[PDB]
Order: sequence, then structure tokens, then C-alpha cells
Amino acid sequence: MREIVHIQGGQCGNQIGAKFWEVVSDEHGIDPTGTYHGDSDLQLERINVYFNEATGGRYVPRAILMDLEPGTMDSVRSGPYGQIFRPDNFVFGQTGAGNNWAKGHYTEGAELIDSVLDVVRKEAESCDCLQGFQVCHSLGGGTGSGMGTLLISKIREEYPDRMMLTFSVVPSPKVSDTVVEPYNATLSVHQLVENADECMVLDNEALYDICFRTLKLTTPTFGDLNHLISAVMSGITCCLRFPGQLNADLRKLAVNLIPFPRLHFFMVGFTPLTSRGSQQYRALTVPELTQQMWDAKNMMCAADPRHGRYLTASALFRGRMSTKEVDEQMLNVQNKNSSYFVEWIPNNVKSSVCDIPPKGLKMSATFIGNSTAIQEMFKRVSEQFTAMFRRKAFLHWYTGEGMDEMEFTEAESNMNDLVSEYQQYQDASAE
Amino acid sequence: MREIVHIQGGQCGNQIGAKFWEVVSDEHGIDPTGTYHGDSDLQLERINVYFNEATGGRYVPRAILMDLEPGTMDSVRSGPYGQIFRPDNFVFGQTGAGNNWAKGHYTEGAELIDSVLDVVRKEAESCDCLQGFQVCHSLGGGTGSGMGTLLISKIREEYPDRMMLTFSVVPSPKVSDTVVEPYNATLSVHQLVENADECMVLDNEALYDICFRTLKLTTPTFGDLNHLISAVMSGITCCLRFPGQLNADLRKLAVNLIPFPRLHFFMVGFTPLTSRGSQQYRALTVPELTQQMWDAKNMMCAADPRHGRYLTASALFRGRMSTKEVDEQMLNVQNKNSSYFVEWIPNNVKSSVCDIPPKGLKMSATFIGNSTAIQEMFKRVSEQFTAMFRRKAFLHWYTGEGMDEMEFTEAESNMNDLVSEYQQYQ
Amino acid sequence: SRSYPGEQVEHAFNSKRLKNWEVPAVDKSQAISTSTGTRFGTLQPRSGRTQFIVDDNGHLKSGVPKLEKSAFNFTQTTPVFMDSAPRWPKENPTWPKNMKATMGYKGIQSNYLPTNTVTLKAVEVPGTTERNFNF
Amino acid sequence: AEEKRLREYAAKQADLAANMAEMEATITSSFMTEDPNMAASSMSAYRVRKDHY
Amino acid sequence: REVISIHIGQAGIQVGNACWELYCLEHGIQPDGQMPDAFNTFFSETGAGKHVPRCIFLDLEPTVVDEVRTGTYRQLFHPEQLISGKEDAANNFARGHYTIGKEIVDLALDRIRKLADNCTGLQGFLVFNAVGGGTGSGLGSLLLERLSVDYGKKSKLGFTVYPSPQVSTAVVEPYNSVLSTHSLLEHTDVAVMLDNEAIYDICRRSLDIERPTYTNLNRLIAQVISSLTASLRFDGALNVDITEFQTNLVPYPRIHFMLSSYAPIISAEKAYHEQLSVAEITNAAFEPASMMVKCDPRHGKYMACCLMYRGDVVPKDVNASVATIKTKRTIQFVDWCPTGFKCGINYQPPTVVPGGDLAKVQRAVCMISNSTAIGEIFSRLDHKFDLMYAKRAFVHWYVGEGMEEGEFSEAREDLAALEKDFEEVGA
Amino acid sequence: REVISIHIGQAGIQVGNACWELYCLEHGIQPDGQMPDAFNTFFSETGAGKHVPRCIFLDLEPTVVDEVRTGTYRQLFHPEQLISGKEDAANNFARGHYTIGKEIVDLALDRIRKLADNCTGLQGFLVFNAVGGGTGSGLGSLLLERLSVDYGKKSKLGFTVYPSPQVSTAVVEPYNSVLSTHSLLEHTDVAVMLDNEAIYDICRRSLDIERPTYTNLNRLIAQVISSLTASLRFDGALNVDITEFQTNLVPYPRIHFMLSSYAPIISAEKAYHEQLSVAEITNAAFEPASMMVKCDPRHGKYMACCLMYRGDVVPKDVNASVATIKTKRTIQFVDWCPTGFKCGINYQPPTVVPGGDLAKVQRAVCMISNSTAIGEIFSRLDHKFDLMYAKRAFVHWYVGEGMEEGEFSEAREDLAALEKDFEEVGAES
Ligand SMILES: Nc1nc2c(ncn2[C@@H]2O[C@H](COP(=O)(O)OP(=O)(O)OP(=O)(O)O)[C@@H](O)[C@H]2O)c(=O)[nH]1
Ligand SMILES: Nc1nc2c(ncn2[C@@H]2O[C@H](COP(=O)(O)OP(=O)(O)OP(=O)(O)O)[C@@H](O)[C@H]2O)c(=O)[nH]1
Ligand SMILES: Nc1nc2c(ncn2[C@@H]2O[C@H](COP(=O)(O)OP(=O)(O)O)[C@@H](O)[C@H]2O)c(=O)[nH]1
Ligand SMILES: Nc1nc2c(ncn2[C@@H]2O[C@H](COP(=O)(O)OP(=O)(O)O)[C@@H](O)[C@H]2O)c(=O)[nH]1
Ligand SMILES: [Mg+2]
Ligand SMILES: [Mg+2]
Repeated sequence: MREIVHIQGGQCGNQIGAKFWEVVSDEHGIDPTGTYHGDSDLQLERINVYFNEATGGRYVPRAILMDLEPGTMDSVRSGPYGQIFRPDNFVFGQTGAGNNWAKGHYTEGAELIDSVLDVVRKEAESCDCLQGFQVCHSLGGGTGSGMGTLLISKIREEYPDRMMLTFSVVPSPKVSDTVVEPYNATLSVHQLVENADECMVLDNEALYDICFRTLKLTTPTFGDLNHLISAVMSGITCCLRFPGQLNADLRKLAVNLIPFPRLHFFMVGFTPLTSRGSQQYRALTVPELTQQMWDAKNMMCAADPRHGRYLTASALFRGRMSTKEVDEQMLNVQNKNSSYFVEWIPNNVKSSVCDIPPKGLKMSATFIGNSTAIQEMFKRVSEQFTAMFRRKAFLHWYTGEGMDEMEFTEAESNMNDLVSEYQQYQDASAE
Repeated sequence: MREIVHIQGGQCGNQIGAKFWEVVSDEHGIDPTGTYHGDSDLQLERINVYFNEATGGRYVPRAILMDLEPGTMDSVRSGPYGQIFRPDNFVFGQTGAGNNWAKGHYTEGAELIDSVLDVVRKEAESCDCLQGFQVCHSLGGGTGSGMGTLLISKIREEYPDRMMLTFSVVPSPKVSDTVVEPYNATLSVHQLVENADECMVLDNEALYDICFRTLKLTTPTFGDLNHLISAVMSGITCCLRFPGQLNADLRKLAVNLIPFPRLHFFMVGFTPLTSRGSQQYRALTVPELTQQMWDAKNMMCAADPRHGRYLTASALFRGRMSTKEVDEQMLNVQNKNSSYFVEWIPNNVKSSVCDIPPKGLKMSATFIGNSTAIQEMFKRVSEQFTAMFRRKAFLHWYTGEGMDEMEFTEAESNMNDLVSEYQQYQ
Repeated sequence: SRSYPGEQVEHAFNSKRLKNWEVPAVDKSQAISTSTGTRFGTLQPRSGRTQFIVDDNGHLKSGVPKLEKSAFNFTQTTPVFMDSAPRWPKENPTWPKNMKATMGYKGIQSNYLPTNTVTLKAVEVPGTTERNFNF
Repeated sequence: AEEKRLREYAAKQADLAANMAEMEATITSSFMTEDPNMAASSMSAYRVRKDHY
Repeated sequence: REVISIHIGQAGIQVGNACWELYCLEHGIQPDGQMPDAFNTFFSETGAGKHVPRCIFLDLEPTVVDEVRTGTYRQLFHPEQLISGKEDAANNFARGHYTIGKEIVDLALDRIRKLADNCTGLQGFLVFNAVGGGTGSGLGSLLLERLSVDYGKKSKLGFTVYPSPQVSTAVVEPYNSVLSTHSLLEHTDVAVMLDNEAIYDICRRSLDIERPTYTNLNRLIAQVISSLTASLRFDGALNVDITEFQTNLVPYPRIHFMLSSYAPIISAEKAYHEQLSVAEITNAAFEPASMMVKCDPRHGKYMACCLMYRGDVVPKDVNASVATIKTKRTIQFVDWCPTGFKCGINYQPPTVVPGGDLAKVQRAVCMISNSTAIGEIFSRLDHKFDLMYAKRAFVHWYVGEGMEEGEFSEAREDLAALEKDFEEVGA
Repeated sequence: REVISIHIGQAGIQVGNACWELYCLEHGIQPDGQMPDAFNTFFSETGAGKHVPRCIFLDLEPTVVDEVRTGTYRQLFHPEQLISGKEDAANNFARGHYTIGKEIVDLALDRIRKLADNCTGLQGFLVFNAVGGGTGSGLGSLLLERLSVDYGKKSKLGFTVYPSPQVSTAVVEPYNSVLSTHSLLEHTDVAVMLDNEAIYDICRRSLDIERPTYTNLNRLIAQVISSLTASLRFDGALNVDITEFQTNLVPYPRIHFMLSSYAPIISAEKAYHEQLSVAEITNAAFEPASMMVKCDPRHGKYMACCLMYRGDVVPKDVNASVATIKTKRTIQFVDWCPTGFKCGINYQPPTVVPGGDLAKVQRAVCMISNSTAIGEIFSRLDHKFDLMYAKRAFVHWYVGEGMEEGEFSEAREDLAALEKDFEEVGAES
């Protein structure tokens, strides 16, 4: 019935989606070849949200990979669960953006976007009732940021009522791959704030910190960060795909977390996450889940929410759980540590329950907080953007392409006014 | 019962006519010897449309092959089903036209067309209730265009009542063999607009497009293009040869697709055409057929349809299916893409279903679209024609034969007024 | 249409007794102009002959007045109870929706066969118009 | 109702059979396999067909 | 009492192909032609142990006719009853009404004449056609013309299939339908509309067949015609003939169009859950969600209704249900028809067919009404004829056939007068 | 006699899943639909040997509905009465009242129409909804509006689930509850409040299940509904029908909000130890620690009260207990209501379900009262509605969905007028 169309942009986007589709296929029990071989019949009734029956139990995902160089597509094909994507959905150029947002938004976009729009429209009308689109991408690279952003804009022009999720990774200066990360991210966010329905801000800094501290893995390579992000996405969308005692779709979560149309940048967290040597010692209760959900070191954004106020928050639980305990944990975490919750919105915590656990567990939870500590990361980006734009460094790479300086000026102005609006919604009075 | 006399002109006509008779003789179960070897009874009652019983189960095709070089005849007899034709129907010159439309229309026709006309006239009175003629030729070469065109004019003069199809490939500046292509194409099109009942325009560029992108073939030689065109021909004629839930002959199609006497240039598509690397992922539902039917990358013409408006369209379905789904899919495609359809003709989609799928398949389809994006093709040809006619290049080859300049101007005027009226109806 | 008093059976033809259970039609029952005014009553006697209101073939003569367009119920002036369920082809959350088919998009228009992929060029000047199609 | 269920099940089984049969036929299809044996001519062992070569 | 049924068109004989399957099953006549006297209304009994229908399948394409000739009813369907031409009209009213009809009609007319001479108590004719096509519309109008001048006073029911508003199989079917109606005005006596779209709706709603073909449509159309001829065939507590809808449903000589409906159409499985009693099937036969024509009687006013009942029906509750309907105000009648109903009861329950999708029921209702939502249909169909004729589209086909524009203008103005007729009569 | 039940929302049809299980177990109906005549007020005897309930589950998400369709009561719960949409209203009264309601409500009410036509002696409709959600609020209100315009004077008993003061699952539920109440005012005949933390407290304190789910709550709600329809279903010494609460609890056309209470909700061994009699259960049905709504009637004045008794109850002791309650001054009545009670007695003891947590008991009391603690509740809710409304939070959702600010203002001021009225009624003068 309700349909989620998945879109992946760029190399990080492609690999995030690879792990995500692995997890989803494993959850629904389809084999790496692409045929159903599960046991319980709860798995068949809600795979229309993600797949399409081809021939005798053959389900292919409702996904659109998009890139600019065939290396990513071939790395997708080579991996397990790599033969289930339909080759028609492999749209890809041959030049490569090369960490150039201008190249991703004006030169190659102008002639790749129409083909990718054809593909996305075909896979959108291949189903009956869209829930929405779900795009995964980065804000550092070019072929993901610029191309995916132009795609988002065109999609919001075409289909203005269906929902839109953007799982975006943002750069943060402690781990800085590229040099033009602010030039990319500022323009991308300036476009997001008027196109995207809601955004979840991930960060490799936070992912690495979590894998070091909580999991205590020795070598936490990008595979494990991708698995964490995929766990987050599956915990987001579990409500559609499995029945429960209190369901909550993407539109429901958006309407309960977004109090104003421009305030849609959330920080995410997942529970439980512990080492295999430390899983022997810990207890396993809903309080044990919530103490780790609300812990500030568990947020997948590199921003301490203790430095600001929670505007709204949402929790999605998976597993057979007692709604009494769910409600009272939420109640006490709201009441006790009460300074971190805003005043002019009482009962800030939306919650939902589903009875099917993620693969490998008995109970789990996903937290989505719309806080006002995200203006911290926005300021950290804008300050580097100012530092560069003062001296006009790296500017020719964009200016010799069709872009002008007023684009940068407008991006700066929008970023600054957004952080101002976040600041004064934090510092608003009750009456 | 209702009869189709087939006609092939020139090298291109002979080769696609070869593949065409291979596919048809196969679906009717006729062996390369000429004897029936099918299994069902449903095939026998509708072979008089294409064949004639000669001697004890010997069915020979009702075809006429006309050309000007024996290389075509050897290429006809080289393949299998090469000895199933009739040597009397091999009416054929000896000199060769050679990319000269006037040679195909004035010097060689004057001595060839009488014998071809004798053959086709005897082949016309051989059947009782003739339905119409089928013509397959090219618009680039000389012996196909000129000679076939003159036969078109003569036939329409003798039998002005029956139906008439024309499968014509047209030259393109993107895949171009010869340089006098516009000179031949413009004159032939100029004659087709007054004589032909309707024309279904093919193009080798779009065919290479299909074979490269959809099929993902490595070396799509002419044999494959001829087979795709053959797949189109079988689809356009399935209604006469097999019973179904709703039949629609050629005349029923022309009535439902031609609103104006000069607007008879259709673009054609054919489904299903999926690459064998991606056949494991397909589903087999009339949704999957119509998504490939209305797809712009599946037209066999080099015209982007959504640059203009569909005037009328038709869908010919083969296979056991549900009319409910067929009719509501046509309902959806008309209501969603509301801008791409013309406004003063509601219900632009004719549909028909025939319960017998082609051999080896369970469900197929054929699309015939009368759009106004065809004026892109003709403008693309007319501009090169003007570019050449300004300086009068390559004109002596024609004017030295009897043709004069007013034929070229008349060719320009009808091409321009035609494109002007398509642009008007857009 | 009007429902007349039966004087013996209307006690059994009360709408509530017929399992109607809704607010019944009393339009049909006020148009009678009975003596008591309720459904229990006696009609008025009539005398004389009825002249022809209508012309032939059912067209009202010019002199007699009529309600302007009374054969139909327009949506602007209909009440809320006279509302119908939507039929099939209109989309509704109850019955499933079949897919729609959308005009595709031919590839990037170049001088050779259009494709869905852009290539690296060897020569790039703003006015290059110079490609390498063969692979 | 039981009869209708049985008929539906048989119809679905046969639909799957025909589906797989078409799949196999068109995968082993001469085009999708690009058979050069189709280029052979009938009236010689040396000369080849002009189109399918 | 015998009634002969003619089928003009590719839809017509496909409807007859399901209808006659139902007749032979209901009278227990094996398809080879003999049983292992109610049959006398349909099957003439020749010689000894042989029953040949009173019908003519006539068409222009030989394909579906000789498909009948080669099926299993070679012996039942008789040789000269299956008239077939040589070439089609091809969705062209002119071609089917002036060129080809002139050769097929004399043969069909002098066949049916000797069928009528075989008959003794001829009740009437009933015609089956789709007005969207060329064969059904063109020579259909010509046959009805010559039938009216030959017999005239006998009743001629017509169960036509009009083009649906939004879903369509052809393009020129507005022209064909308008020119067909323009003669169906003064030729048929009672015309019954049967739109394919509403039947697709019904199959989806109640039979929950997600993917029906034309057969399921043909099968339940046969249920309807059988349900309104069963009074002639079998004895009932209150029988009503075929000459009656003549009188009780056509108030004015040019308003003869009927919105048909039927209930209960029900699946094999929903039958277990639902009780089918006389009150609820009389209610369910009045909802627009169970009508055979895609329109809405709530938008208009009922002129008159007929109610055929089959099976386990006693008179008290058909009288109670009609009373309830009268007291309900979701429906309303015109103000010039105080007595707006006609009941009719028959004893035989409707039969089921092997391979059909309908369940076995105790009782059923076939409601045939007359309203002003038909004026709504003609107007919506009038608009899309007005679009295409504004730009002179497709006109060259008809004129090239040999007709002129007087027929176009007079057919459009005749419909305009018909719209005034509905608007004024309903006042 | 018959009474048909409509269930609007994800809470509505879970409550229904508990209630119909209770009904089948009370009337001995197997889940396949047939017995191994009092059932005729809930189950219509279709044909021969089959009962299809007089209810309609309607919902916008297909999940829970086709979960029911796949569950244990496949054959019993009928195929076409379970109405299920395709996409949710998503905690959005506007979406459920203008966008999707206007396409689902006509089919819903044309099902109700033929249910009522099948009916013979209709008592009234009873509706089950939670006003916190999108569906149960929006198309709940739309359905009640069109039912009130189509039927008018019939009884519509609305057992609504309001949001709890401190325990909350949603955020926009103040907007939802206000905009739902604004029409629940003038369309519901008698409304009964059912909060959730109150029942959590009951199950935590009395039934001592330390970890309950929604199912135990739904079981208690089903017990209440059964206890107030048992007078229709089973014969009693003094039976009272549905049309009476209409008359005997609503003194003014806008004051219909009933505090519900039930006693004894007692666990299996507290029951073994305690001795049960009419006097102490009548005492227990009046203390705030046994009510179904999180409020305190000590602060208010009882305007009227109705008491259903079930089981081994004779009129003598109920009269004695009511007398003692009236003489004691712990609870007071409004001055202009000197006869503030309405007793009713039914013979059959409340039945028990295997797996249910309530012990089997010889007698029970269900009180449907009226007070001004509800006027306290509505002000407590208006507080946190005006909080979020002063900054125009979340409003863009509704306005882009199709409402405007005038409706917000009129709902707020309508609740303000209701507050003034609840103040004015309690004054003695
Ligand atoms: N209800 C129903 N309609 C049918 C059936 N078969 C064909 N039709 C309708 O018939 C109309 C077109 O006419 P056809 O039956 O195809 O052929 P025709 O009526 O003889 O007209 P020609 O094609 O010119 O010969 C379409 O609107 C179809 O919907 C059927 O089996 N059932
Ligand atoms: N008492 C009680 N309340 C419930 C139950 N189930 C859900 N709720 C309440 O339902 C409210 C939210 O609305 P839902 O019923 O979940 O969903 P809805 O009403 O259909 O609204 P949508 O989410 O838009 O579909 C919350 O306040 C829950 O407390 C239940 O079993 N018992
Ligand atoms: N979590 C995660 N981050 C990645 C992955 N691949 C690249 N990144 C991050 O993405 C940033 C640059 O993105 P980039 O590779 O340029 O995106 P592109 O435009 O698709 O090439 C770097 O800081 C990387 O740390 C991945 O697989 N997972
Ligand atoms: N599709 C297709 N195109 C052909 C074939 N043979 C020739 N052509 C095209 O037609 C043009 C030459 O036409 P030609 O055969 O010389 O015409 P003719 O001499 O009059 O028969 C070339 O541009 C070819 O691309 C064929 O068998 N199939
Ligand atoms: Mg026909
Ligand atoms: Mg809900």
C-alpha cells in the first residue's frame, strides 16, 4: 500500500544503500540471489513497500542508484545482494564530479538529471500509493551533493505532496577528507532548507566516536558505520513494514516532530549497542534501553544536545514491550531532567511500538530528536565558509562554470538566518 | 477471407520481406518445404490471407518481389525459406538503379512496371475478397523508392478502394549511407502524401537505438533490424489471422487513427523487448507491457513524442489477458499525462485484443501512434533539402533524365504545408 | 410521488415500524393537504374536469409557472444526505490502484545515437562541438 | 467456493509454467545468444547470408 | 408465447453466446440439441428430439461467427441462423448503414420472416447490440427500421451497450453512438442501457474479481435478460409479460431509456456471511453502487420503476420493502407519477452455471427504472461529440463513404431537443 | 432490540477486538460463527447457523484491519464491514476531516445505513474512538456530524478516549482533542470520558499486573461496556435501557461528559481474601482511586449519577447503601438536584474470559456520573492548548491541509464558553 522509493546519490550514498538493502533483504528473508526463502508469513504481506514480484517469488528493490563513475556501480554489483538490483536502475555518468558542487549542479546535472528523473518517475508510478521518497547522500562530495540536491528540487517541483526523507552526512573538521567541504555543504544546505521535507544529520565523527566508546571495535571501518546507519533507517521504517500496538508512519513522525516548516534537521540515535565482552555484565530492560537512548554520547550527530534544548523528540521501539513501561520511562525522562526540554511545548515525546525486532535482537529502539543544538554544527560550517570566502580561495573552480558570487552570498545569508531562528526558538518565552 | 497482397521493393524491401515471411510462415507452422507441420487446428483457417494452396498441401506466399540487381535475388534464395516463393513472382530488372530516384521512376519503371503490374493484377484476382495491400520499401535508395512509388501510384489508380500500408524506412543525418538521401526521400514522401492510405515510418537510427540500449546486443547487424520490423508487421496483422476478445482490422485501425486525410504518418513501437541480462527481473503483466509501450525509448522513429502532442494512438494486444486491466491502463495513461494529449479529441486510444500470442510468448503488444512529433523528422529532412537545392548540387543527374525543377519545388511546398499543418494541430 | 392515508393500515406503515430508523420523508406526506394535516386524515373532495396543463409530448405551456430547473439536483444546492459513493475508476483508499504509465525520456540528444551516459572528452573548448563516438 | 479455489490454484500453476517457459525460450533465443550459425546459407557451405553475417 | 432474439454485432453475439449457454442449461438441453414444454418459447422442436433456437447471430466479420460454427455448439446453433458478411464496417456508421447494410439486410429480413412464420404466439423481438461499433450501429439501425415498417405493433426490447464516458475502446464511437441513437429514437420501443464501465465496477465490488474479461460481463448480462424473461418461461405468483414494460415505464413516446440494475450479485464466499432477504435485496437494488449504467439517480428523479423478483419471494415483504423505499428520502420521484412501481414475482430461483462466479441464491431482483440521469448521460456524451465535430474531425470517412452533413446536424439537434425533453418533462 | 457499534481508529478497533471477544464468550458463540435468543441484539442470525455482528471497524491504515482479517476471527468478523483505507491521517485532524474523510465517510455511512435497515428495534448507535489520533478524531467527527444530520434524535453513546494529563504519546493531541470536542459538543448525545493513566493506575494498584499492555486496558473497557448493555441483553429485576442515560444524566444540551467508574476491579487473591457485598462495592465505586478518568470528584459536585448492578444484588441492600451515601457528607450534590441517583439491576453476573486478569465475582457496579471535575479537566487541557497556540506551533500542517485560523479561534472560544458554563451551573444562587 504505502510505498517508499529509495534513492542513493554518490559513493557514500551507494555504499550506505548497499548495507541498507542488505539489512532490509535479510529482515524480509529474501536470499542473496533474490528469491524468498523465509519461514513466517508476516514477511510476505508488507514487502510491497520495498519490492516488486517479478517471477515466482522474485523481488527486486524499489531503488535508484545514481552516480557519475561506474566504479561505484561495479562495487555495488560485486558485493553480496548485488544481483538483486535491476540493471535499468543503474543510471551513471562517466566523467565524475570530483568534489565539485558546481560540476554536480550545473554541467553534468543538466543532462544526467532528466534520465534519472525518468527512472525515478517510472519507479514511482510503478506503485499505487506513495508514502514518499527516501534519499541517502553526503554533503562533502560532488556527485552526491549537487546531483542529489538538484534531484530533490525537481522532485519537490513534480510531486509536492508525498513525503521526503534526506539522510545526509555532513563534514565536521576533526575528520576532514576534502578541502572544499564547506563550499559544498553550505550550498547543499541552503537548497535543502527550502526543498527537503525532513533531514536526519549523520556524521562520521559521531559514528567513529560511538564505535570506539560503546562497541569498542578494534578497526571500525566504513562497513560498520554503514551498518549503523542502515540499522537507523530500518528502525525508522519498521512501523510500515510490521504491525504493532501503536503505529507511526513517516508522515506521522514528521507532523509530530516538525513544529515549523524550516525546522526539520534531526539528530538520530540507536539502541542497544554494546561490546560482546560487555554484554555479559549488563542487564536488559526497557530502562536499560532508554538510558542509552537519551545518553548524549549516543547521538549520531557531533553535537551535544545538553548544550541546547530539545524542541521535540520521538522514539520508535521494536520488540514485544509493555506500553506501561514505555510510557513511564518517557514520562520520567521528560520530568526529571526537565531543563533540556523546551517550555512552550508540553509533552514533547512522541513514541511508537512495533512487535517485530531487528535481526539479531529481541528489543531495540531508535531515537529522533529535533533539538536546537544543530545550529552548533551549522555555525561550525558557516565559520569555515566565511574564512574561505574572505580570501576567495578555490573560487575559480566554481566561478568559471556559470555560478556567480551572489549564490554564495545568498547561501551565507540563509544559513545565518536559519541559525538565528533556531537560537530564538530556543530562547523564546512561554507566555 | 480478407486478403493481404504483400509487396517488397529493392534490397531493403527484399531483406525485411525475407524475415517477414520467415516469421509468418513459422507462426502458421509452414515448414521450409512448404507443407503444414503445425499442431493446432487454429492455424489452418486463416492462412488463405497470406498463402495459396498449390499442389497437395503446398502453400506459397502471396508476395511480389521487385528489384533491379540479382544480388537481391541471391540473398533471397540464400537463407532458409528461400525456395518457398514462386519464380514467376521474381519480377526483376537487370541494370540497377543506383541511388537515383529518377532512374527508379522514369527510365526503368517504363519497362519494368508493366510486368510487375501484370503479376500483381493476376495475384489480386487470385483472391475473392481482397482486404488491402502491404508495401515494404526504403526511402533512401533508388530502386526501392522510385519503382515502389510508381507501383503505388499505379495501384491506387487501378484499385482505389482497398486498403494500403507502407512500411518505409527513412534516411537520417545521424545514420546516413548516401548523400542523395534527401533528394530521394523528399520526392518519395511528396508522392506518398497523396497516394498512400497510411504510412508507418521506420528508421534505422531508432532501431540501432533499441538494439543498443534495450537489447544490449553486441553487433546488431541488419538481420536483427529486419526481424524487429518483422515483429511489427506480424503485430499489425494479428487481428485478421487469429480470433480474439476484440478484433480490429487494418481498415478499423485507419478509421480510428487518421482524423485528416494528410495526417497519416505514424510512429511505431513494439514490446516486449528486454535484454537477456535483465530478463530474470521482469514481471509479465500488462502493466509491464504498457510501461514499455508509451516509453519514448521504444518508438521506432527518431522523434521525441513529448516534444509535441499525440493526436491518436492504438494498442494491439496479443495473449490471454483481462480487458478490464487493458482498458483501465489506457484510462490511466490518458488521464495522468494530460498535457501530452490533444484536447479536442477525447479518448485518443484505440485498443484491441487477440487471444493468440506469437509462438514462444504469452503476451505481447504493438503500438501505433499518430503524433505531431513527426514534423521533426520532416523538418530535419527539408532543411538539408533546402541546403542542397540553394546551390543546385547533384541536380544534373535528375534533370538530365526528364525530371524538371517544378517537381522539386512541389516537393518543397507539400513538405512545408504538411509540416505547417502538423504544427497547426499541435 | 405521494403516499396517501390508508386509514386502516398506516398504523402498520409507520416508517419506524418498517425498520426505516432514519428521519423519514414527510415531503411526500405534506403535499396531500388532508383535513387533519397529519397522515391520519381524510382527503378533500374534488369536482369538475381537469384541463390540460401541459402541451403535447410533455412540455409545459407558457402560461403555467414552473420551478426553473427542477428535474435535477445540483451539487451547490443539494443537502448532505443525498451524496453517493464514488464508482470504480476514481481513486479511493478502499480499492487498489493500478499503476500509471508515463511517457519515457529518450537519451541525451547528440549527433549520434542518444544514450543515458555522458563521457569524458579529449578536446574541451567552449565551442568544441567535437566528439568521439566509437568505443 | 472450493471449486473456484481449485480452479484459481490450477490457473496460477499453469501461469507460472508458461512464465518460466517463455523465460527459457527467450533466454535461449537466437538473438539474445547472437548465434552466427544463422549466417549460414542454404545453397552453399562457403557463401554466407548477407544480412546475418 | 415465444420471443425471438437477434444479435447484431461482435458484442451482440458474444452476449448471445453466454445467454444461450444459460438457456440450454436452464431448460436442461444438451449442446448436441436434445434433452436427456417451457422450452417452446426459445427452442423450436423439429422432428423428434431436436431443439433449434429462435435467434439470428448476424455480423460482418466472419471470424467470430464461424468461431461459433466450429465450437461445441455446431449442432445446437443451426446453420442458416448464423448470418455473416464478408468484410467489416470498421467502426463506421456510414459504411455499416449505407454500403454494406444494403446487402446483408434483405437476407437477414427474409430469414427472420420465416422464423416468425414458424412462430405462432410471437411475443416480440429483443435486440442485442453495442452502439459503439460499426456493425452493431449501422445495419442495426437499418434492421430496426425495416423491422418497424414490417411488423411495427410488436414490442421490440433493446439491450444496448453504450460507450462509457471515460473508458473507451475506440475514438469515433461518439459519432457512431449519436447517429445510432438518432434512429433508435423512433424505432425501438424500450431501450435499456448497459455500460461496460458500471459492470466492471460491479464485478470489482461484489464478485471481487480483480481481473475480469468480457465473459464475466456477458455472463451476468445473461443473468439479467433471463431474470426478465423468466415470467414468460415459468409460472409465477404474479407474472408479467414482455409487452408490459412497453406500457408501464415509457410515459412519453420519445423517452424510452432504462437504467437497469440487479441484486444480489454475490460471490461464492460472501454468500456464507450474508443473509439475502427480500428487504435488503430491494434496498441493494436501488443503490447507485449496483447499477448497470454508470450514472447517479440521486442526481435526478425517478419516473417509474419495474421490479422483477425470482425465487423465494412472498408478496407481503415485497410490499413492505416498496413501502419503505417510498418513505425513504434519499430517493425521490417526479411529481407527476404518484404510483411509481410495478412488481412482478416468479417462482424459479436463478440458476448457476458451471464455471461461473456467482453463488446459488434463494431470491433475486432485477430493477428496471426510468429517470433523468439518462438525460445526464446524453449530455456528457453530447459534449464529446461537440468537441470532435467542432474541428470537423473524422468527417471525411463518412462523407467519403457517401453520406452528407444533414445527418450530422440533424442528429445533433435531435439530441438537443432530447435534452430539452428530459429537462421539461422532469419539471 | 438491537444496538450497533462503530469503531473509529487504531484504538477504536482494538477496543472492539476486546469487546467482541467478550460478547462471543458471553453468548457462547464459537469463533467460526455458529453456536455449538439474546444474541439477537448484537449478532444477526444470517440464514441458518451463522451470526455476523452489528459493528463496523473503520480505519485508514490497512495494517491493523487486515491483521484482524488474518487473525483468529477470520470467519466471524464479516468480509465487507471492516473498512480500511490506504494511507493514514497521521495525527492530523485536518487530514482526517477534510482530505480523507470526505472520501471514506460516504462509504462508511452507506454501510451503516444497511446495518440499520437490517435492524428491527434499534436502541441507538454507540461509537468508540480516541480523540488523540488523526482518524478517530477527524473522521470520527465527520461521521458523527453526518449521522446526526441523517438520523437526528437517535441516541449516540460515545465512549471517547481523551489524552492523559501527564502520560502522552503524541504532541499535537491538544489540537486534535480541542477540534474534536468542538463538534462532539453538539453532535454526541452522551459522551463518556476514558483516560489512560487512570486505567494504568487501576491495573498497577488493584489488579497488580506490574507490566500491562493495551490489551488489559481494552479488556477492562469491554467489561464496562458489557456491564452497561447487560440490561438489554439479559433479564433483570430492574433493567434500564440505552435511551435513559440520554434523559437522566444530561440536564442541559451541552453538558454531556460522564465520569465512568467500575468496581470491583480486584485481583484473583485479593478477591479470595476480601468479602464482597453491595455496601462496600457501592462505596468503592465512588472513591477517585477507582475511576476511569484521571480527575478528582472531591473538588466537584455530582450533578447526577447512574448505577448499573450485576449479579447477586437485591434492591434492599442497594437502597441501604445509597441511603448511607446520601446521608454522609464526604460527597455533595448540586443544590437543584435532590434526587441524584438512578439505580438499575441485572441478574447475570459478569462473565470471565480465560486469560483475563479479573477474578470471577458475584456482583459488580458500574457508575456513569456527572460532575464539574470534567470542567476542571477541560481547563487543564485548554491550558496546554493555548500554550502551543500562542506561538502558532504546528499550525501550518492544518492550514496547508485545508482549514483556516477561524476554526482554531472558534474551537478555543467554544471551549472557553463551556468553561464559563461549567462554572455557572455549579453556582447555587
Ligand atoms: N459488454 C460487452 N461489450 C463488448 C463485448 N464485446 C465487444 N464489446 C463492445 O463492443 C464495442 C465495439 O464494437 P465491437 O463489438 O468490437 O464490433 P462491432 O460492434 O461489430 O463493430 P465493428 O467492429 O465495426 O464490426 C466496444 O465498445 C466493446 O466494449 C462484450 O463481450 N461485452
Ligand atoms: N485506552 C487505549 N488507548 C489507545 C489504545 N490504542 C491506541 N490508543 C490511543 O490512541 C491514540 C493515538 O491514536 P491511534 O488510535 O493510535 O491512531 P488513530 O486514532 O487512528 O490516528 P492515526 O494515527 O492518524 O491513524 C493515543 O492516545 C493512544 O493512547 C488502546 O488500546 N487503549
Ligand atoms: N559513512 C560513510 N562515509 C563515507 C563513505 N564513503 C565516503 N564517505 C565519506 O564521504 C566524504 C566524502 O564523500 P565523497 O566520497 O566525496 O562522496 P562522492 O561525491 O560520492 O564521491 C568523506 O569524508 C568520507 O569520509 C562510506 O561508505 N560510509
Ligand atoms: N533496416 C534495414 N535497413 C537497410 C537494409 N538494407 C539497406 N538498408 C538501409 O537502406 C539504405 C540503402 O537502401 P538501398 O538498399 O540501397 O535501397 P534500394 O537500392 O532502393 O533497394 C542504407 O542506408 C541502409 O542503412 C535492411 O535490410 N534493413
Ligand atoms: Mg465489430
Ligand atoms: Mg492511528
